[PDB]
Amino acid sequence: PPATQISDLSKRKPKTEDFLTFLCLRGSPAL
Amino acid sequence: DKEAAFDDAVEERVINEEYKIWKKNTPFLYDLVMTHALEWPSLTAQWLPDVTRPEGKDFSIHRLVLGTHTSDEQNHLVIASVQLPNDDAFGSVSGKIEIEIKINHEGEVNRARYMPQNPCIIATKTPSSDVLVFDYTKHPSKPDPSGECNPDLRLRGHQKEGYGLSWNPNLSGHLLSASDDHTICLWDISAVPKEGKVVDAKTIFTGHTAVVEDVSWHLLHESLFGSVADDQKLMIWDTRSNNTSKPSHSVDAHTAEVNCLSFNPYSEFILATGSADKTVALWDLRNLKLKLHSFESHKDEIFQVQWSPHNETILASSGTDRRLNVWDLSKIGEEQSPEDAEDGPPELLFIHGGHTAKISDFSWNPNEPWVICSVSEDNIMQVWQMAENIYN
Amino acid sequence: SLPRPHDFFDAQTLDAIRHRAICFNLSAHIESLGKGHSVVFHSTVIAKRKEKLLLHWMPEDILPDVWVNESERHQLKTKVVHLSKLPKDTALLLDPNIYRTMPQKRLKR
Amino acid sequence: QADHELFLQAFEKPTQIYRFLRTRNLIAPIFLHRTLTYMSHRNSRTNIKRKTFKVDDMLSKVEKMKGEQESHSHLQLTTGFFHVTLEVLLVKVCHKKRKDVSCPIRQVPKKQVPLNPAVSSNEFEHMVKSYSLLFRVFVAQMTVFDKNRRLQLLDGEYEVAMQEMFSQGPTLQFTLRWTKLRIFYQFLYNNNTRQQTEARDDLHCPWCTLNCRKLYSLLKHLKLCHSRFIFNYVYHPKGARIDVSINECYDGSYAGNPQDIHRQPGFAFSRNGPVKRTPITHILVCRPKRTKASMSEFLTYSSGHNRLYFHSDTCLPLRPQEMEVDSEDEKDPEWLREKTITQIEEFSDVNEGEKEVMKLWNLHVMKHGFIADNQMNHACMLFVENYGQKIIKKNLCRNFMLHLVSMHDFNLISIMSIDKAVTKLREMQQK
Repeated sequence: PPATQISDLSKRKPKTEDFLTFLCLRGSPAL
Repeated sequence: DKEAAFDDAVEERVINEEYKIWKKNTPFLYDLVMTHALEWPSLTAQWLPDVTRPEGKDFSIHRLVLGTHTSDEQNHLVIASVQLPNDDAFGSVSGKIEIEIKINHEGEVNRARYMPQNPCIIATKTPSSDVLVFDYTKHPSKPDPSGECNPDLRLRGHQKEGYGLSWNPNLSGHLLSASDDHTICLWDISAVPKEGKVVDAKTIFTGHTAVVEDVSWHLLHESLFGSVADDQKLMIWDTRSNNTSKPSHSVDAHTAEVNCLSFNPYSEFILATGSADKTVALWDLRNLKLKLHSFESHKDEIFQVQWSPHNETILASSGTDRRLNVWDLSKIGEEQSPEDAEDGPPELLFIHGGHTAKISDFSWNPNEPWVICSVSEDNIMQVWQMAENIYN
Repeated sequence: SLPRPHDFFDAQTLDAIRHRAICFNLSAHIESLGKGHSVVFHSTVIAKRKEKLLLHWMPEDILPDVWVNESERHQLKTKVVHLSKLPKDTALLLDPNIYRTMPQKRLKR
Repeated sequence: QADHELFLQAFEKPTQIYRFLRTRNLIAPIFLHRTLTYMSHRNSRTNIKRKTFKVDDMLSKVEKMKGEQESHSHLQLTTGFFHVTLEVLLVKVCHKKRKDVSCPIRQVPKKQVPLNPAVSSNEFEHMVKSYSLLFRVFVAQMTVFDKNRRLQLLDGEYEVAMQEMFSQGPTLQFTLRWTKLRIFYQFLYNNNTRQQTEARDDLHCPWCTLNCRKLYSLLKHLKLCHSRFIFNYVYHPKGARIDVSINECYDGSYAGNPQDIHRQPGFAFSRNGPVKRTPITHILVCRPKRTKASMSEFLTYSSGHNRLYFHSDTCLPLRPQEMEVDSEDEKDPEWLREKTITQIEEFSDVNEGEKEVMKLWNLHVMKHGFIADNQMNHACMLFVENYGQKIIKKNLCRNFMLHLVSMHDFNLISIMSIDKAVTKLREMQQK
């Protein structure tokens, strides 16, 4: 389960306080 | 406000992106899609009935009566020729939307409704209080670099600018116009003395308190015609009523300002009225009070509604929303899949989104089944045909 | 190669869109709780109908307040509604650029 | 590293644009996706357009009017507030006309409520969209009818809470009554930084959140609608692997009037009034084949001016009004005339009047561009038709005669031509 495309997009367009944390707050950059 | 300007800029960027996306999907949405950028924006469009089919050629030639909207230059009454691919196959045939005639016109043309019993005579609505009934055959092909030449007819019965222009089909001539002076004036024309300089109003109608946005004749009876105004009251006037103030019917028919109106070519009772309430509502002349299904998918004013002449259950609407929506009246109330419900109402059949500005006017070509010419304020004229798969 | 066509969006419009998206994701939870296609509104009891309860949802001026019983209120304290089914009259308030009449101006018709 | 940041930004720009477009299109669609041929999975309903529309009135009358059910039907109001006289006003919000920006509200109305211990008329009747009641003590607003005229404000005990400027805050109590297919996305930038994902909802557009029930439909939707990327299907042993990269070309510049692409801020994209533009004709769809759907697919014409032109001299945008004339390239550029004058006047072995007549002749020749010997004859006459007054004022008539003699000695012109030119010069002095 290498993340999800919708989750990656939501980690792409917002990258601020309203980032929903979760796996996006985890090691999303650099795989 | 500065916020309004920023929102307008963002909306311009979004409109450009949406147009690019639509043009990417144009092959999969239309069978014919021809976009022409007119030199001057046009506020009117009406295909001429005459069609020429050259033998041995893969196309056909139709005539479009376009107006002109110049900032300060000399306005014209353009008549152009459009080449359509006919039935099979064109790749490159040089000029396809070239003009044919150009008659000088004082002020921008608001309407270009040709006389049906004689397509030679074409009327026009000027920003002034007088309407001019041109004759493009009589006038020179090239424009004379002078003032607005004698239009062979100049009817003056209004007090301010107008937008409605209806030609009686059942009676030759009989150009009825409704203006912002809350008056719908009717000019007999036709059987009038020659040497046309001024034509007084045969009868003037004052029954709409607000500015009458548009007016149309009944397509079967010569003594009936509907008028719609900004007071949210669509009235069906009956001539020879011994009274020019009280309409035969005075249905409110809407809440906001009601702009356009068009009778059904086939049915003798069905008429549609688009309004500023973002609603195009069908109507039946059999019972005025009751309202039929109200097509509701626009996000702005509905400036023009025109029934298809090749179908009795097809109607198209357009306006400030910059979208041209085609409605199938026989599809009203059909059960839809959740995806179909998400896309839109079952009544709605097609949404044309190739315009980056308000559609000034649109019209169907009588000589072709499902092709529409729509002109926007962006000085863009588009002759487009909906894809065959949409309507079987 | 072919020249770069100078993308029209640029950065200012992109910055405004990013701000609007951040506000939308913080308000309606479209990305997280809306499954990417819905607005997750949270209701709040305002009045009690002792004859139901009137509830107003967190994004104001989007959906009208409705009367729900106490069990119904507990069941539907939070409502998720798809953007397609949003009321067309007030759906435009979710973003300034959801639909803006480009020629506001004047004159015209 | 900075490579990942660059990749994130380069993918975030189109991703943000398409996410905003997704949040916008579901309420304001560019087109019906059910009308797209590649999206034929939707619109799950055939064409039964064979029934006349003249019976719609009867059908609607039987369905609605014949089986009409009363939606509803004075109002009775009364308990106490919690935390003082309060005002109860009936607000009627009117329909949004074109003139009005927002929906107008007319407030048609006091009672001495206890400091934290009414019979209404038939004002309802439809210019007003809905009827609402506003209470101010400390404010509270409640609607009595919905959009469909739904009967709100139920009769009975009502503890309508109030917002400062039931609930824990200041609340008011009142009595109301009457009277499988796993899809993998491998984002690639510069072929060195890759992010491999997998769609949470299979056969769903990651950007548009659109339900493309078929893999071919989804791939075509990605390639068409989200054109800012390039989607190279590569297939997967389990499902489908759709590699995604940023579309390098993506010609997505301004598509409107080319003039606006260079106007000063405050006038670009003004849309305030009509603007002239050069005519152009485009054909996008003429007669498409409409071939059968197949995955093998994943292995224009314009007439007229279709750009913005610029002046060769100033490199400034060329307006459509300045197009039909002003070719801006003429025989004698001003710099050439100035250089000729300077070169003539820069000679050492020449008289002042000789230099003046030489410069006048050169300027005249450049202005008229004689290339033929015989025309030279008439050229001399043209000289006295344009430079005769200037030569006379300069008092270089003798030098002009000397130049004519030299030119005749160089062939072209003639003795008769010399006499005619001199006589024409004399007539100028007598005048």
